[PDB]
Amino acid sequence: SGAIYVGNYRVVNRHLATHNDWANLVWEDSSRDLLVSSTTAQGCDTIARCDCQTGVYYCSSRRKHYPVSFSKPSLIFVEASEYYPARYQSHLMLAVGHSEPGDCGGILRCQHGVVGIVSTGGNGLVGFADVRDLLWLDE
Ligand SMILES: Cc1cccc(NC(=O)N2CCC[C@H](C(N)=O)C2)c1
Ligand SMILES: [Zn+2]
Repeated sequence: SGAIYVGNYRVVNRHLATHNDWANLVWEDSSRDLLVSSTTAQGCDTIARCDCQTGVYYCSSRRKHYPVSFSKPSLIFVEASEYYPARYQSHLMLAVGHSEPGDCGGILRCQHGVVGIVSTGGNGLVGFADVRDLLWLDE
């Protein structure tokens, strides 16, 4: 679990979004596994605007932060689940590192701020949904 709170927005994995999130929907994209909902309180997370390929992510299944080199956002095939059929998830970045399903929502950060959130994993790999291109989260 986990979310990004920036201004009046909450960013979560679309597969983990609650009834509240859907009832206060701003934007959702199944192909990215992202959903943004409106909030009443202020969010102070800073979103990174960059092309960094190194950062640190939070891994709840280990209660630890790990440094990673990750790939540029791209279309990567994702195996079927109780949330989605087999498909290409876009805006996805992979890194070598530990992850388990409950790790989704853990934040990936670089020196410039929040980069994305854990969305996929398996076989010694961890996949992050990029949020750096969503420039509207700041205005
Ligand atoms: C982080 C992690 C580790 C091991 C396994 C998983 N499950 C995973 O990748 N799935 C199921 C949940 C929805 C994901 C998706 N974005 O389509 C696909 C996650
Ligand atoms: Zn950066």
